[PDB]
Amino acid sequence: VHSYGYKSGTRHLFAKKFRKHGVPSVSTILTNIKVGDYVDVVADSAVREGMPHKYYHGRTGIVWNVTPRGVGVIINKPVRTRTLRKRICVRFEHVRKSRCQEAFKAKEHQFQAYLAAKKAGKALPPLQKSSRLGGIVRPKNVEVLARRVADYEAMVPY
Amino acid sequence: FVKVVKNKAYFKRFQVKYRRRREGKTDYHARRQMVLQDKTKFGSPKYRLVVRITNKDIIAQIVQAKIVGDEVVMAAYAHELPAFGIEHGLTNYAAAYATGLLLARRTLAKLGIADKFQGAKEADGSYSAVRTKKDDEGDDEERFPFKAILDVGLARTTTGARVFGVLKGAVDGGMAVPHRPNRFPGYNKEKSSLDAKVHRDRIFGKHVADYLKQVKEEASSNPDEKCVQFSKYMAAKVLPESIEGMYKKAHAAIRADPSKSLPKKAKVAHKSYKTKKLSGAEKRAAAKAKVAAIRERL
Amino acid sequence: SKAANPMREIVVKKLCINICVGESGDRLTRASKVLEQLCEQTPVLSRARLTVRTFGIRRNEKIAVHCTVRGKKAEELLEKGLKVKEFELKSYNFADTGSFGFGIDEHIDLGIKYDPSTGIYGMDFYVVLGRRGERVAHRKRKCSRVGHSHHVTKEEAMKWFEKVHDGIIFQAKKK
RNA sequence: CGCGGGGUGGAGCAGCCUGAGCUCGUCGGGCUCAUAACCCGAAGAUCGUCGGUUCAAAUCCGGCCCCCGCAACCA
RNA sequence: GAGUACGACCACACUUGAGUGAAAACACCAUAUCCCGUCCGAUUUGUGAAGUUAAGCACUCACAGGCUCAGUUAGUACUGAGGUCAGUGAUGACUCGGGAACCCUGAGUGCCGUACUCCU
RNA sequence: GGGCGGCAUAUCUGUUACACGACAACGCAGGUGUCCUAAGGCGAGCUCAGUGGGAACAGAAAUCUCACGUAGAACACAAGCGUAAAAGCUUGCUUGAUUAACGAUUUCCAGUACGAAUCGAGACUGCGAAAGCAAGGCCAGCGAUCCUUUGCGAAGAAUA
RNA sequence: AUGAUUAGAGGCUCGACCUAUUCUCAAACUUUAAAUGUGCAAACAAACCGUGCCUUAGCCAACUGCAAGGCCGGAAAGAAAAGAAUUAGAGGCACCAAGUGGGCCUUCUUCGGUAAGCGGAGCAGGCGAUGCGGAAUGAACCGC
Ligand SMILES: [K+]
Ligand SMILES: [Mg+2]
Ligand SMILES: [Mg+2]
Ligand SMILES: [Mg+2]
Ligand SMILES: [Mg+2]
Ligand SMILES: [Mg+2]
Ligand SMILES: [Mg+2]
Ligand SMILES: [Mg+2]
Ligand SMILES: [Mg+2]
Ligand SMILES: [Mg+2]
Ligand SMILES: [Mg+2]
Ligand SMILES: [Mg+2]
Ligand SMILES: [Mg+2]
Ligand SMILES: [Mg+2]
Ligand SMILES: [Mg+2]
Ligand SMILES: [Mg+2]
Ligand SMILES: [Mg+2]
Ligand SMILES: [Mg+2]
Ligand SMILES: [Mg+2]
Ligand code: NA
Ligand code: NA
Ligand code: NA
Repeated sequence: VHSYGYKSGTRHLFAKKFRKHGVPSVSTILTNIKVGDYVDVVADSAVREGMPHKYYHGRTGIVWNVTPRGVGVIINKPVRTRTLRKRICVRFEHVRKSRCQEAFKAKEHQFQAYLAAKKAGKALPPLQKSSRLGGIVRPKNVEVLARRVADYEAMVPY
Repeated sequence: FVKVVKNKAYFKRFQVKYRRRREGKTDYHARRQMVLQDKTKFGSPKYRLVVRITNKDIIAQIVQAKIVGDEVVMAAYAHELPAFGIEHGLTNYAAAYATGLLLARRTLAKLGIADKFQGAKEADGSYSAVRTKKDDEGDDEERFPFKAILDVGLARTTTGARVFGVLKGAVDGGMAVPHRPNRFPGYNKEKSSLDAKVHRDRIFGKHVADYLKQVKEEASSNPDEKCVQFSKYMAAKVLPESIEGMYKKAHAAIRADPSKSLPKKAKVAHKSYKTKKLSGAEKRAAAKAKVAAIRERL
Repeated sequence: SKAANPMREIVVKKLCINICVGESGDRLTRASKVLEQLCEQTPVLSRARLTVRTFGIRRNEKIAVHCTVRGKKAEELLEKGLKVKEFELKSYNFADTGSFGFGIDEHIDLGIKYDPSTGIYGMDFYVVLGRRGERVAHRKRKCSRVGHSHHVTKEEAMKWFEKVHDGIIFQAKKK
């Protein structure tokens, strides 16, 4: 019956998208990965070396070690009543730079720009208002909402 | 009739190759390995000595790869050799060696390490191991020369190919390109040895001179037969006994002033030649006109 | 105008001579010597792709010897083959790809001195017609497809045979 | 139903472990007045059926049509 | 407004026919003494420049096939939460939320880099 | 129930499995205790299965040739996945199927072993012009204590 | 696309073959693709700024570049505005041990079986261990 090999039950998980076959391109090779960066562990089924176990597919973690061909990623994994930090060794073709901190980095950079403008006397941008406030509405087209006889015939096929 | 392989389902499932693979320009399997380097280097600069030969010209470039696109650090062409005294044979082995020498001198000048790495002033056609971080050769403290790796694209890497002629020119100019002498002209595979004299002769164009001399005897023998081989050579009156000296002077001239190129005319708007695309509304109107014309006939 | 361009001149790309002995051994060796003498170049053997009981052939068994001839020797061999054929070919002998071919039953008729050892052999002549510029489909770098208008058609092949060899085409359907 | 074995020239039976044999029978000619016996010759398979693998299936692996056995126990 | 070399994305870039192509390129092309490789200088390698835009290549065209983005399909199919809801059941509707796909149809037919060159 | 049968007893692929991971049955469909000095490693060249047109014998089916051909072939096996200037085919050279300082880690999982894996570091190499690529044939093909048995601790140098 | 499947039509008296359709399907088929999910981040050992400094037997042809460990300063809506969280949120760390390791039921999902108060799973509740108030009566239903 069902067996428990390394790649058991990965028929759809470890497969290329339709019309998206092929080995990784130059952009992945030129990517710089540093210790401390956030990466997403996504297996590339066309490589088959350094390929992570199926559990770590689609997980995000912190790089703790970089080798000439490999990347060490720390991944949280719940076991029983605790969460373990598992250090998986993969090849660089199975890691992509994570954007989990993109919004926070933009928020920090926006704050520094606002602080610089305030300290330099530059006029601050206007503050967006709420769309949940009361107001007067002047309609341009008003229609009667009702159930018509033709609506019942329109839902009867054949 | 017969079954149509290239039907609609065939096109819907078809996956196109990379653009440069469809055009037959880039061996991406080799390109991936050339641009690959240890992840522990964290994207430190690495250069490819790109060598490409057309029917008329030799292109030698120092290329460093980026995600946005490759950057050409320095480029040299065999068509710029007339500025250094080579007016003929801009595709032979001698021109390949000079082009590699020209690229090496220009690159070292731009980096400011020329007059420190001078290479081999006199070409003897012999082999010497290049100094690279990989091979310490004793962990000496001398400054390592600028290093690039040879890229030959889809060219067949046979013994005596002009791509290795450009390689020999670049290394003699003071550049560090890892290589072994197995593909230099004059290398004997059975004896596993290099014949520096044969390599030097092809570097200075003796083979062209011997061939030019032999054709001139044939041309003298049969004047009534129109001669095409070396036609510009004879018309310019290039004696076979002056080719070696011409290339020697070219090497000295390249080393003396590498930045020299073909003279540029002192220079106007761009005259358009593109044919304007029709608009969708125009195309629908033309199709309707054809349909109406057929309707009028029927 | 465009068909009068000098690069559209139909030329003989190669002539392929094939002898299928189908048994391997001394007969194949003698056929190889006959072909080598005719073409003035060493031939290349062909092994059987499969095992067939009725033809007495086993897979990977050497069964045929063939050769490709180009240039002046190809034209000279073609004239010899057409002379044995009286410069008369059937319409169905011409493929839609512009090539044609015929067969010789005895190699003595090719002006070849018979030898009591080598014996007599029959051969297949196949001529591949083409134009300049077909290299773009066979080169390594930037290999592409030859334009549809540059191809040699069956009609042009028969016109070439009539005009350049004074040939006669019997319009017939193969039975 | 579970386990096992077997379908081969007209008959019985080998080969059943990839590249058809035995005896009898039948046909032709001899010997005899004739038949039998005897002597000289000849023909007869597509390996039960359907698929698969293999360059090649009586052969190897699957399902089917049948045939033949061993079991179907404790109450 | 273009070309060449290396390219990033890898069809809005592919496929099939048709037409057009300034300059410089690129390319066909000529050739086999030498380097080198083949049954064959076809491929490949070397050496060349008499010829051609005929092909490649580049642009444009097609109520073209695909492809890409939208609309439609449709608040439909399906679905998280709820009932001492309906129904003999099969199942269905309702309540608070989420919300597809094909067909069909509209528009589009590469884009962005480095270096050198043409127009100049 | 037990017996008979079978094996769901160690283990691999697809499905059951409900789009993370994980999940039962004597659920479903199939595999494993082998095989390979090449069927391992590397470089180069090449493109496969099939179609169509054409060529003495030659025919459905022998070989030659030219076009089309997104893989419809092939990769020792069962299956899934993956791969086209290859991961397939051919060939030239090879022994990276060696050694590897108790490095770290994944799968099972108690976060124990065992078996398979991943990323390294060092030695000596192979292939390649070079970037590089290899410490087997990706992922199934296997074994504790005790006992038996084999290899390594070469020669010579040190007043210790 | 891969498998399965019904029937006309058009091309090349039948048939075949090809072309575009048509009727109907898939746990071990899929271009597409939810709902519900699942991983990460959301400023106090952190991150951001400085032609700042020190060290390295690290990368790079070198370096003022890159990698790393620190030092000295700076700035900090302590996280604005836009629906822009909430908490009966004291976080972590050990030590020594018991009973249990026959389960059962139910809403939805779900496999074998004609089916079963039958066998077997998933998520979560419940009984077991628990009465009380209800459905006359009922371990599991309703309320609590
Ligand atoms: K003992
Ligand atoms: Mg699934
Ligand atoms: Mg998937
Ligand atoms: Mg290569
Ligand atoms: Mg011009
Ligand atoms: Mg040629
Ligand atoms: Mg053209
Ligand atoms: Mg034209
Ligand atoms: Mg269209
Ligand atoms: Mg789930
Ligand atoms: Mg799952
Ligand atoms: Mg390869
Ligand atoms: Mg350890
Ligand atoms: Mg293994
Ligand atoms: Mg294996
Ligand atoms: Mg392995
Ligand atoms: Mg999320
Ligand atoms: Mg706020
Ligand atoms: Mg009560
Ligand atoms: Na090593
Ligand atoms: Na043992
Ligand atoms: Na009840």
